[PDB]
Amino acid sequence: VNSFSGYLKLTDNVYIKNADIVEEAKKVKPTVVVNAANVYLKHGGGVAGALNKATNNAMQVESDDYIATNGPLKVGGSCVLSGHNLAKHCLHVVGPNVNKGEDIQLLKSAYENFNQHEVLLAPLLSAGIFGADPIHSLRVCVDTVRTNVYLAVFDKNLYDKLVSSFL
Ligand SMILES: Cn1cc(CCC(=O)O)c2ccccc21
Repeated sequence: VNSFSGYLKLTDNVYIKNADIVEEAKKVKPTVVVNAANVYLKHGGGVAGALNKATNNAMQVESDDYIATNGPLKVGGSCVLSGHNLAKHCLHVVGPNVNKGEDIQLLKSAYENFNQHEVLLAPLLSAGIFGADPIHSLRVCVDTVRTNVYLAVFDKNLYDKLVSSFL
């Protein structure tokens, strides 16, 4: 048993809910929250910016030190950093950004990072301003992730469309 509440079950291991991932993380304090990051860990806007804002910029400070030491991530790659006040850990995962012309085939590689963690709270990768089709992102998630994933869908209308179109 875990502390996630109000999720709809999509498969054996994937759950979904219309929720603000920031508000969800604050309530659950999951072991792992997934940040939909970029390779520079520049949390300007979106989920990245919203999680970073909720940490009072401590996520960005930690991320800048990580990049100064290690250099940028790969598209499709990840790193584990602190969860600050939101979670034990934050798994920063880089999905391809369609609005920058990155290969959508890298989405599967991005989701494979989730398999290193038994339970995660996550947004849909490569959605919103990354320009991928969220329906596709959910299909890749279900077909790639084998560990238990709790997906927070912010957009109400999108949530309803993801559920009603899910095969
Ligand atoms: C990766 N990513 C996912 C989302 C989540 C979309 C949603 O749950 O509605 C998002 C929103 C704004 C900017 C980037 C975003």
